[PDB]
Amino acid sequence: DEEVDVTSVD
Amino acid sequence: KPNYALKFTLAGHTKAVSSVKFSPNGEWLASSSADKLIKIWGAYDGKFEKTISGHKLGISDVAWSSDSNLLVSASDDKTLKIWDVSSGKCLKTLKGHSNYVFCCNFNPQSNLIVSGSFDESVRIWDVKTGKCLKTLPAHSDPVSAVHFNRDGSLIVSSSYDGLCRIWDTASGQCLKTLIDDDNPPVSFVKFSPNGKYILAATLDNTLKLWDYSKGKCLKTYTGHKNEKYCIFANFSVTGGKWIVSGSEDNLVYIWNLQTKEIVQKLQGHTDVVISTACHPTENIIASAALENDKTIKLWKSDC
Amino acid sequence: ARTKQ
Repeated sequence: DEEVDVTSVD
Repeated sequence: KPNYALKFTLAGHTKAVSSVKFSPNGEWLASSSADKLIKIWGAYDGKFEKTISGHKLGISDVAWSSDSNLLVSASDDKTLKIWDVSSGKCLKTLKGHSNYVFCCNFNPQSNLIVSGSFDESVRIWDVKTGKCLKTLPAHSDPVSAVHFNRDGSLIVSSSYDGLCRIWDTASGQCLKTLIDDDNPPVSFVKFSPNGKYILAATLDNTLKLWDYSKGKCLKTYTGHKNEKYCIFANFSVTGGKWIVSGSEDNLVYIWNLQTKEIVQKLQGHTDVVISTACHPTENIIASAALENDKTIKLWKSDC
Repeated sequence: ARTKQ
């Protein structure tokens, strides 16, 4: 359900 | 979709393989076995490198330092050992747990090591001295995994007791307990590369992605078989973004991180696929199996 | 061990 960034540290 | 395809099979261990991990520089693969042994392999060619002896009983886990120079391993011999990789020296032997050591890991700084054991506890050790710094009374059943986050500030732990707990490394204080609806034994746990999330394997054939702050389960990944063994899992992020994980039906499963559907199923092994690992920079996956198979496989992808 | 059960 909706995107999820597991790489970016912001 | 990824296109992972078999490039190498690595024979060597004479008993079930327990865990593989890519060195941080992406030169080596490290493996541990029920055969009391660790073996090093070239990450790209599968060319065997060396063997590392010392534990008195089998090994359940191994883990690289940040500079790819040292290794730590967790053995049924109630201990952990630290190893200079190129010399093959046993630098320290960490005594402390009162039963099998099952999992282990370096903090990014790599001055620390965290471990987990059947004695239901989590210990934090000093690399330089082999001394047990803290002893968290973490769980009420054996501990299946332990992992630092991006900056070593947090440790995550899991257990057959149903729980995933987050700990403050400095104080040893439990900052969070993760409760689902049913709480099946928790067989693996790991942070996302950025630390914001948590990936957790559970003996009901389910994997879940948790947001660590809000403490809520976001994604769910299924389709595989996992009811008996503690199978490693991964975030693949070198190419597209996937979830990789061994399986008790002898296959390597791959999920689309977002939509959560199986985007590939690798075939090859002949017994439970107990461990997987994703190369630091290249789209390479390493896999390993139990007593009846005992080989390690490397698959590569363009995506 | 992790490989027994």
